[PDB]
Amino acid sequence: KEIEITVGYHSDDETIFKGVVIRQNLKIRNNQSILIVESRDMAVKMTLRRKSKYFYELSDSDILEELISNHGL
Amino acid sequence: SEGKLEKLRIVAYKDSKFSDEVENGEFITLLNPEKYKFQYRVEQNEDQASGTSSAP
Repeated sequence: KEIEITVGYHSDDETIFKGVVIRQNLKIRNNQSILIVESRDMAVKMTLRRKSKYFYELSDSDILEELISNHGL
Repeated sequence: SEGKLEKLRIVAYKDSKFSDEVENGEFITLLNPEKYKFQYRVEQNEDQASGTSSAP
C-alpha cells in the first residue's frame, strides 16, 4: 500500500515522506504490546534483481536515465 | 460448642494437593492474634499516545 506522512504546528502541516509499505512487526513483553510498520521510497525497486547487459554508444548520463526509467521512476 | 474459644492452628503438608500430612507437623497456638490483614492487587496496561485526553 502507498503511504504519505505530513507534519506541522497547530495544523499547519507539510509533506515529509512518500513511499510504500514493506514490513509489519509485532512485539510482546510482560507489560507491553505494539505494532511496528516500515516503509521505503519507490527507488527500492532497483535493488531486487541481478542483471546482465551490453550497452553501446552512450554517455554515462544516458545510461543512468535508462536504468531509472526501467522501473517507472 | 459456641462457648468454646477456638485457637489458631497451622498444619504442614507434603504435596500440592494438600492430602499427605507431614508427621508431627501440626502447631497450635496458646494465644490468638489480635487481628489479621489481606492484600489484593490488579495490574493494568496504560500506554497512550500523545495528543489524547484518555488512555486505552
